[PDB]
Amino acid sequence: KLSHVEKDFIAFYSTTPHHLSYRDKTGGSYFITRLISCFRKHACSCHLFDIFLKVQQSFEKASIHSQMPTIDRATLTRYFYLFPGN
Amino acid sequence: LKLCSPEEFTRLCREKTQEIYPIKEANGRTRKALIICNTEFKHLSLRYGANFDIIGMKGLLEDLGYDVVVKEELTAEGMESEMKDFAALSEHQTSDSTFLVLMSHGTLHGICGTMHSEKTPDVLQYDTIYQIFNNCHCPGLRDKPKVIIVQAARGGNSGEMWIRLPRNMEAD
Repeated sequence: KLSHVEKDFIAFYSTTPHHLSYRDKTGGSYFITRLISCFRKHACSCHLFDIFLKVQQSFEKASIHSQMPTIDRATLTRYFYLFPGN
Repeated sequence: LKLCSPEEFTRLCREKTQEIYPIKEANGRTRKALIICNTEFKHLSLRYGANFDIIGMKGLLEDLGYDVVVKEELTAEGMESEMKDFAALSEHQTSDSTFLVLMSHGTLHGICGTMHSEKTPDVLQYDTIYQIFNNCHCPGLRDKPKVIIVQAARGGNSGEMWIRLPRNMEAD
């Protein structure tokens, strides 16, 4: 049967190309910590892209050690709802 | 993690059937997720607190219904073989999605293996990950969401500047 070669991928990097990503010895990676937090709060009602966008929104204000997580090489054709508990 | 009520699950499946990925019921479901993390390197700085990212991501993915495979301290070739091994798991046929979490030091176009250095590059290109898991080489995950989470530097430059490191903070 006929099918695409590449489809249904999405990548969420911790920062932009060419740039450093930071990590706390006492808490782990800032990006991973924010990602888990947004998932715990919003996975029950938001699809994956909106969750990622909320993570990106939490990094909008520039800090002294700024990161900007980016969505990359995304070929999702539908909304990805996780329906936690179902 | 607060759960989605069954009434909302049936509501979204009725209102937006064509617009959302189909979610398999948790009965005969075998969701698999892969975590690859490198902490100790031959030449690079030890990634203190990387264990704080493993269990948190492993606990999150488990709360989401995924069985989490954790592989640590791998070279670039080690990462590639573990990914090919994970991509061929028969459990993907009875799954609806997968998560791929990669955490290590990083380069512009790849993630570093344990042996990486300026003189001894040990890098797995992110482009190779897509080849391993695309519709050609991963039949179990065809038409199913494949989410890639990457915690790593993408270069050596700072991500901020002024327009007209701290002791507990490290760089990947």
